[PDB]
Amino acid sequence: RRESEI
Amino acid sequence: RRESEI
Amino acid sequence: EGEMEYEEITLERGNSGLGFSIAGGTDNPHIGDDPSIFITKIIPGGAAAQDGRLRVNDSILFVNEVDVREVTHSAAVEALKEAGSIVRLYVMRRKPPAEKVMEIKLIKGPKGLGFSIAGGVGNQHIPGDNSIYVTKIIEGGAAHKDGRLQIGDKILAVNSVGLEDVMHEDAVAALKNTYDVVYLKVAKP
Ligand SMILES: N[C@@H](CCC(=O)N[C@@H](CS)C(=O)NCC(=O)O)C(=O)O
Repeated sequence: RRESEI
Repeated sequence: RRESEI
Repeated sequence: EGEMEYEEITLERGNSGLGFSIAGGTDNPHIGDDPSIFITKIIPGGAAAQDGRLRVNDSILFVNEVDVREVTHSAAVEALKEAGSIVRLYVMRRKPPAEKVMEIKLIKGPKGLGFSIAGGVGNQHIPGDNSIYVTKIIEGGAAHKDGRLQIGDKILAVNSVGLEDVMHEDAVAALKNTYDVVYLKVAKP
């Protein structure tokens, strides 16, 4: 799992 | 609850 | 929504088995006196999760040629264990409530759109689901100010680019390869 900033 | 790994 | 649907799902057994857990049976009925075998969990990275069709709360009706509609818990386990490397399941589920598809226009602030995403192929946010999910909205950022986007929203598309079954890195690239005004297609529960 990943989490990215937009 | 009874739970089994499949 | 709420109605029964029936589905054939064939799974290939991996090293860790089929990649799901079951409850139920004639001797362990969960929910009233319903003896059905139910899926209680989809194992992250397992065969059922990669396949993506099997869902928590699905009832297994048949395993290959074996009728498991009214069997003991142990009989179901045995039938699944003995089913070979290619397992043909016939399942039943109640259709989930429909999602609202929504279009959202956001103007970037100095720190972008002001939300975080998770999910993608190989980084499933929910086991069995390859969708891109909103996991965080930045207080005071563009998404917050607009007020429409929420945690748990699924991002379906950015401008003209679909985000169906894409890798996480491609989802990020698509969301960053944008001008200052961005159009999002979103699925709300
Ligand atoms: N549509 C076919 C197949 C549906 C199916 O595979 N599900 C049930 C029949 S209601 C079954 O017995 N499956 C066991 C199997 O895979 O042979 C039919 O009319 O039976």
